[PDB]
Amino acid sequence: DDGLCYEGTNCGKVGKYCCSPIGKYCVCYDSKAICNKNCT
Repeated sequence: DDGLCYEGTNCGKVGKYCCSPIGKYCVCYDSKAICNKNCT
C-alpha cells in the first residue's frame, strides 16, 4: 500500500503515467490507476 504516482514523461510514459517513490522503480502503465494499483 506504500507508494505514490506522478504524471509527465520521465519514464517515456508519454500519454500514460509512472510510479516511483524515489525514481528507482520508474514503472509506468496506461491506467493512472494501474500506476497506484499495479505498481505495488
